[PDB]
Amino acid sequence: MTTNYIFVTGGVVSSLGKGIAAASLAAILEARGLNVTIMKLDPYINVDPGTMSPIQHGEVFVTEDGAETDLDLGHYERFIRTKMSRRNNFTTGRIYSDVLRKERRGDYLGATVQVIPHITNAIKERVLEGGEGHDVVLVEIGGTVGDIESLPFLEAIRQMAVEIGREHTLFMHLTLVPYMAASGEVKTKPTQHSVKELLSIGIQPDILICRSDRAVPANERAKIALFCNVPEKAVISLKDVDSIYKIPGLLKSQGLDDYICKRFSLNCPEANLSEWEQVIFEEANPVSEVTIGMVGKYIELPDAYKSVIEALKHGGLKNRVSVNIKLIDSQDVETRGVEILKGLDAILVPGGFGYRGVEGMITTARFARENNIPYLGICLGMQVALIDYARHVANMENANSTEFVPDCKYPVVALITEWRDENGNVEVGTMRLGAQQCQLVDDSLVRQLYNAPTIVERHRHRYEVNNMLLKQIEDAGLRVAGRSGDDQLVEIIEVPNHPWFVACQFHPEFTSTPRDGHPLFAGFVKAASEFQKRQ
Amino acid sequence: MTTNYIFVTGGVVSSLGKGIAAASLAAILEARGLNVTIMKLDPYINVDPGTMSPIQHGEVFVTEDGAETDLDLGHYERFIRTKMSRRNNFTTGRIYSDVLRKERRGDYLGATVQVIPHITNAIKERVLEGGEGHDVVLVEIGGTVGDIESLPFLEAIRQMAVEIGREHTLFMHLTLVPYMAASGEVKTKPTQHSVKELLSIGIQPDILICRSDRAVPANERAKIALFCNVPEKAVISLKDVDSIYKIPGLLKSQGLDDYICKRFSLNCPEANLSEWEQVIFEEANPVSEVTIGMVGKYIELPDAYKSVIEALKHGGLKNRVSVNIKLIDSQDVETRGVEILKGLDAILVPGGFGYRGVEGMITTARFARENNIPYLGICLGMQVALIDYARHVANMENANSTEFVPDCKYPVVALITEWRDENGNVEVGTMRLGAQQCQLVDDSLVRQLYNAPTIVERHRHRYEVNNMLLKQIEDAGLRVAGRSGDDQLVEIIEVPNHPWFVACQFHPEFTSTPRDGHPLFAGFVKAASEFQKRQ
Amino acid sequence: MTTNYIFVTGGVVSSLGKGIAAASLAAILEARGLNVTIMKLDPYINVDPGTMSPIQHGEVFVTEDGAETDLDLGHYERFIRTKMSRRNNFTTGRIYSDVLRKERRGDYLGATVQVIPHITNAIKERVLEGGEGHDVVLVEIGGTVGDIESLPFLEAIRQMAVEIGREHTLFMHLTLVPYMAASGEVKTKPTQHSVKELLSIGIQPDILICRSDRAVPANERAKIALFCNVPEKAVISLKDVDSIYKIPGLLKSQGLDDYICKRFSLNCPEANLSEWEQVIFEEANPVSEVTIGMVGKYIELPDAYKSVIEALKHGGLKNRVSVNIKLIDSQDVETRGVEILKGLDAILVPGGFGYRGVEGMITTARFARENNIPYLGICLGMQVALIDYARHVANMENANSTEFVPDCKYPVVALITEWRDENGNVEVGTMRLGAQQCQLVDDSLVRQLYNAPTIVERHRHRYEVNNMLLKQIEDAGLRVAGRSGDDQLVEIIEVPNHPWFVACQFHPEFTSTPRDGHPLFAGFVKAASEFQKRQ
Ligand SMILES: Nc1ncnc2c1ncn2[C@@H]1O[C@H](COP(=O)(O)OP(=O)(O)OP(=O)(O)O)[C@@H](O)[C@H]1O
Ligand SMILES: Nc1ncnc2c1ncn2[C@@H]1O[C@H](COP(=O)(O)OP(=O)(O)OP(=O)(O)O)[C@@H](O)[C@H]1O
Ligand SMILES: Nc1ncnc2c1ncn2[C@@H]1O[C@H](COP(=O)(O)OP(=O)(O)OP(=O)(O)O)[C@@H](O)[C@H]1O
Ligand SMILES: Nc1ccn([C@@H]2O[C@H](COP(=O)(O)OP(=O)(O)OP(=O)(O)O)[C@@H](O)C2(F)F)c(=O)n1
Ligand SMILES: Nc1ccn([C@@H]2O[C@H](COP(=O)(O)OP(=O)(O)OP(=O)(O)O)[C@@H](O)C2(F)F)c(=O)n1
Ligand SMILES: Nc1ccn([C@@H]2O[C@H](COP(=O)(O)OP(=O)(O)OP(=O)(O)O)[C@@H](O)C2(F)F)c(=O)n1
Ligand code: NA
Ligand code: NA
Ligand code: NA
Ligand code: NA
Ligand code: NA
Ligand code: NA
Repeated sequence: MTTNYIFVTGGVVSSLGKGIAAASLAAILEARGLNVTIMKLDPYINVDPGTMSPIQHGEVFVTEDGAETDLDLGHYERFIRTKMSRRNNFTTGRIYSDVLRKERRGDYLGATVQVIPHITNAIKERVLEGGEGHDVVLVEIGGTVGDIESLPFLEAIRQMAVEIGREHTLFMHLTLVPYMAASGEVKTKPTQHSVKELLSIGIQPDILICRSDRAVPANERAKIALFCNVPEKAVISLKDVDSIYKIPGLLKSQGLDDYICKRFSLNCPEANLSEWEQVIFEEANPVSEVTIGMVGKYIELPDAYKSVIEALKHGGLKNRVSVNIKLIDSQDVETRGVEILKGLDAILVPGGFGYRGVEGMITTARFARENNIPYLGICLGMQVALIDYARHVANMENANSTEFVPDCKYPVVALITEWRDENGNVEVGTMRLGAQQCQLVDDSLVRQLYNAPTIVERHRHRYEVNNMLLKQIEDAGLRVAGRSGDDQLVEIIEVPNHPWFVACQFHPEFTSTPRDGHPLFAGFVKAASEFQKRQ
Repeated sequence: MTTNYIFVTGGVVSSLGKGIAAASLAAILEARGLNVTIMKLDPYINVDPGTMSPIQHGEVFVTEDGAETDLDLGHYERFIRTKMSRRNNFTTGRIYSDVLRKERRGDYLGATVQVIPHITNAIKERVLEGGEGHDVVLVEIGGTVGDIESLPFLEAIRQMAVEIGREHTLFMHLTLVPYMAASGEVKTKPTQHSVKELLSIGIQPDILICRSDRAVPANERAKIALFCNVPEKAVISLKDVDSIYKIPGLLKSQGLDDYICKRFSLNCPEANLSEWEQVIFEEANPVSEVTIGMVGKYIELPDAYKSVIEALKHGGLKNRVSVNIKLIDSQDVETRGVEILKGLDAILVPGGFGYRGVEGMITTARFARENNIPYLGICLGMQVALIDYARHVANMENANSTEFVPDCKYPVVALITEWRDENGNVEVGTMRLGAQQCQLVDDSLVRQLYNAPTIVERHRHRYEVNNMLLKQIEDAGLRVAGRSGDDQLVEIIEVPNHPWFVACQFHPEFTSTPRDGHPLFAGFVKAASEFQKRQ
Repeated sequence: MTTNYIFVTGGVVSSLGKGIAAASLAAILEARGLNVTIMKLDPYINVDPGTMSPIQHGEVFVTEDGAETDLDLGHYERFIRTKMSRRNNFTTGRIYSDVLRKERRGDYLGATVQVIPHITNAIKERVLEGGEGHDVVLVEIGGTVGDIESLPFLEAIRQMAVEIGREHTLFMHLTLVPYMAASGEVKTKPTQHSVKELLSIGIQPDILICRSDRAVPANERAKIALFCNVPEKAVISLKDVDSIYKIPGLLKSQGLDDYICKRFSLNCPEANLSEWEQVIFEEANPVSEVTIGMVGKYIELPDAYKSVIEALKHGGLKNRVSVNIKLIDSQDVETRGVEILKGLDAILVPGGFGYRGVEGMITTARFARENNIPYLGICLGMQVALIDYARHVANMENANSTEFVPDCKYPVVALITEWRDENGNVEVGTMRLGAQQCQLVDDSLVRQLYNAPTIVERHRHRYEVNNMLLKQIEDAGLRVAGRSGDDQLVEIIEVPNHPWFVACQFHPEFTSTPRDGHPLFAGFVKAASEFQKRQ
């Protein structure tokens, strides 16, 4: 069977729901038994998000293969069970970098290297590479139609549609249908103008996804159909919803997947969304409520912790608990003290880099440990927990990471090459990215929760637990719950004299889904519920 | 000095606030002592709105000279004291009608008559004729930039800017800056795309009026300025406000009138908005509250009663009464009965044509009269009041208008040329439009409200009170309060055994302003307040 | 079966060949046995070209039914045998006139009359009415894609394509592919930009007709196809040719009619272009050469005499005579005298209105008569011939038309209602338009040329031969060769003491075709050939 492509574009505005819409449509098609995948084409010049600030861009998502990618690939993995890799995300930067290397080498044989065909050919080659061996490939085009930055992507997919044929390619265009308070009407005019802009680049949209703060009524959908060369049944209402997990159902009920399967001549059973119906049911019917403090250094942009916030929500679903997530600036713990950590049923310290706000997180880890408040530490969260214990239990004064204080006496966290003891004595690829097997210690809390001896979780860090100083911290009562590799690096630590204290080096939020949840976050939210009840 | 033009255009959507923004800016310039006028260019093909139904594009406004115009001219008269005429409003229909007339009789001397220059020349001639010897002329262009229907208007004003020069012409462009709930940000992208659309038509905007449901922050305004070749100070925030009377102050506070006066080299004093501050103060400081029911056949589109709704609010300002306007379908009175007129402090029956919903209005007038509930009838409102009194007091069974039942025994309302008595005996440009003198009767409510023997009000009707059946209705207790012309046509009637029952042929709502109010509406709202307390 | 539409548009420039391309394609489809018609949509505001001067947009063509139309309908009748009528040509003026008429009398029932749907509906109705029960209807859109004036036509045909469906609608778009002298290459960039402009209006072209001063090579056609979403085989080369009669063959050789018949599912035999091959053969194989002078007042724009120039060429085909047409200003005859009529084998004085250049034509008719030079006078050409003979043979000094000198003693030409003799004595819809029967006199040139007692030819004139002064001119030797109607109006005159002197009221050029020729023009060109040899 020929691979089919759905090119997903956005008009009028960004922040429109392109990624969620693509992920939601992919979920419907996977629920019909189809082999589906999604890829994100980002128009920014960064070769990849590896170097990009969480505050500016949102979280850096990590795939099994260790690619640093757009957070949209997080949405993809939470909506479909196809595993994402490097091939599922690429930037304008990547494309120009590759073409420039081929040019400077001499691969183009003295030819003038042009946006067309050289840049467009490089785009098409990466789309085909990502799409090969799937029934349906959804290709999310970042940016807004009419902007300079996405034109090469739009010209590339236009060429692909002609080459491959309209029997195996569809253009799905999102637009904004805004509400005007004064007249009490939703407005199709931006959709009319956006479709003309998309046509002016050479693309006739097949499907229009109308985003609005309410349902787009039949009169407005008919008006959009009339002006845009699109049949009325291919003009789809996608209103603002209180849960994105409802969107697969909303799109199915408007026959979007029927329309797509008809165009692609795919004979497949009706979409079974029973698992999504269960997720929606669980979320709408919590029995208890908990407040969980997320104490970090990037709270000014919540999307910095997209996968963590979702993983906590998924913890709620499995326990039938409504999780109130309180984003707390760790620098406010440094300034105003531990007073701002009161009325929390649990505390989570997520990932981060740089010393700014870290002392606040160390204080937070101490507060949670001493007051028996459920604690989950992720990467930096497990560093500050180890530092807390080293300082305040093992009596290793001013214990720190070499990242923050390079020449500290007790570098409990440091690079493998930097490993030294308190006397400066030493033993006789630094960045860990992507999936790695971790061995769980018998009788550990995590061994019970994961219900297995070994687990596969994803890393994004280079600063490790210093094995030379570990024995002293272990003797002071701290437990090693997980290890990995030949160098037996510490992956998980637990404080046993505590209802629920777990900290891990890996990013468990990256394997959490609404349908399958996550053993660690489910345990954490349960502990939060049990704590809330005891008060 | 040379006449200055401000061309006001709208992008992204209609219902944007072009009329209110133009009127509000004109109010600031008038408060600086400038001779200012406004005109509306409507892209619809109707020669004028005389033929258009109210539920289509709102009320048909009537000027002193009897022109049937866009309701925007109502906004203009409520914001500036410059009186509107036929030359302050014209349509595409009017332009093509005039050019086709000239062409068919041979005025173009065998020339090919073209959109340019013949249609655009006709537009420029009407703009100049309406612009006269004013200091500043605001020219509001109907429709949305990028649509087919407004392109001749836009090409015309582009040519005017070049001819007159940019020292005496400004382009003021309104755009939508919508709020995205999920991201919590207002979006400048529609403004960016709309300005490029306006530029592609040959117009560089000088001023951007950014419409949003909240203030457009400095960052967003600075971004708009960066992409649109517009100075940051010429990017103006116009949020949704609870009162349009506040808009002159909000525009002044951002220096819009300073920018305009600087560009036009107009040395005039700072705007004194004391009159608007007073209107706002009155509105914000009511003493009591009333619920006035408006019972009509066009309530599905409130803009059908734009001037009447505003006139009732002005009535409130003058009494410090907060008027809750309840729009009631007259057909619901026919179905569900008088029960839906309960809990009303007053009843207004406004203008209308056709028999649909009229019997409900006659029932409504009966209820108001019999239960001593304050009543104001405008045009059709007076007809139904005369029919009510004819049927139920003067014992003229099945009394009606010839408009509704042509061959009724008692045509109490009819064309002057249809006037007959109950036996079919007779006496011996029916359409009355615009300002006409009315003589008031010595001992009437209206004589003491207007405090003058004669008044000037505006008509839009052909169906008159039948003088042949009047004397019998007068004997039954109905009072004629106002008459006009050689044919002594009945203009105002009153039911004297009632706290406040007045009904007029003319449209008093067209001469009501927020600053000067209206004697009749002030009296009506006062009567409503007295009934409210009395109960 | 369902009627099929080919919408013919032009990009980049006007004067592109839309009319000739449409007519040429229609000739191929007719040669496949298809029932085919063509209509012209003109974006000018003139209700019809009746009022337009010839020097503006060329000759006013007249159909059988007396419609005054664009000269394109002349191209249509010269290429297909389907007779044109009023419904094969309409203007923006006609559309707005009709919609304004309907609106003012209340046919739209209080609706806001808009470009869409009211103007576009009116366009679609006239296209369908003209399209009738034909197999294929070619719809030529005047103006250039991207201009304001054609946007309603383009929106209308876009809606038709959607409604009727793409199985019965094709978009054929003409573009300019200009030659750059310095680089020696033809440029596809204007085609690329024009197609994007057409797409931005909502129309994807199916066929691209590439106009150039030479063949568009495979590389350029392949490039156009790549950027325009058009199959390579649907990119057609239409070079500048020495004969428009070759165009049907050139389009057929590139498979254009095959592509169209495949898209429309039309099973019809291969086009037999034998009739066109014969015309081309005749044209390429002349035996002798003649110089015919055309003496008129509109020679500044040759298209003023489009049909007359073509009719003379058709006269050449039928005699195997190469006709060198010399355009001579009749005002130059007034200034420089008869000297500029030297070296002419024949003289044609065509139609015209107004006195400017008429005396030069009268002098021209005198020269042709006195020096036995073959003469054909059409309409004004006959008037000046009658005036010439009246003045210089019948001794009616200062004899003239009432059009030129209203109060002349001998008004030999005048309106029927102005008919008076030399003493001022009298007898007892003046505008004659379209096909009218003419009775020919037994012993006349025309009776033996037409070989019938009656003929049908087309009129466009109000000024008639004065029957009151005719008898005196007949006595002086002038022969009446043709008459018509109850008023026995003079249609044809001959000077019998002359090798070939004929002049007619009607426009015989409007019934001349390259395939069937015309008996009068064939005779005229033969007489020219005989004079050439005789000299
Ligand atoms: N139907 C919806 N209802 C409510 N929120 C939604 C809906 N669709 C998307 N969202 C939310 O809107 C935000 C943006 O969605 P998403 O990232 O998919 O859009 P996008 O077009 O890819 O944006 P950008 O390209 O600017 O990153 C997210 O917070 C997402 O959860
Ligand atoms: N700043 C504002 N705050 C609140 N309401 C507003 C504001 N400006 C305009 N409105 C309201 O919005 C509606 C449309 O205003 P207006 O008629 O001026 O717009 P417009 O662009 O001329 O509309 P249209 O093109 O549809 O005729 C009216 O109800 C008006 O009162
Ligand atoms: N292939 C061709 N070779 C030579 N001359 C041509 C060709 N096609 C058209 N012409 C000539 O070009 C001129 C314009 O042709 P035509 O009237 O069909 O164009 P058009 O696009 O309809 O023009 P306009 O829009 O200005 O009315 C005429 O003189 C015609 O004979
Ligand atoms: N390409 C187009 C499309 C439309 N229009 C003209 O657009 C006008 C309607 O303008 P509105 O009411 O603001 O727009 P709406 O389409 O209803 O969209 P919304 O859903 O945002 O309200 C018609 O007169 C027209 F004529 F139809 C136009 O001139 N050119
Ligand atoms: N003409 C332009 C303008 C911008 N951009 C690109 O637009 C991108 C930003 O997209 P966003 O965040 O949706 O746009 P915003 O301007 O901030 O508008 P909003 O106020 O609606 O959020 C940049 O990468 C860019 F590169 F700047 C572009 O490609 N071409
Ligand atoms: N939509 C497009 C299309 C092309 N190009 C760029 O256009 C460039 C080529 O420019 P040229 O040589 O003038 O264009 P040609 O297409 O060959 O047209 P002509 O037949 O008139 O010569 C490439 O670098 C490009 F990159 F291909 C572009 O930037 N955007
Ligand atoms: Na996104
Ligand atoms: Na609308
Ligand atoms: Na308005
Ligand atoms: Na932005
Ligand atoms: Na033509
Ligand atoms: Na080139």
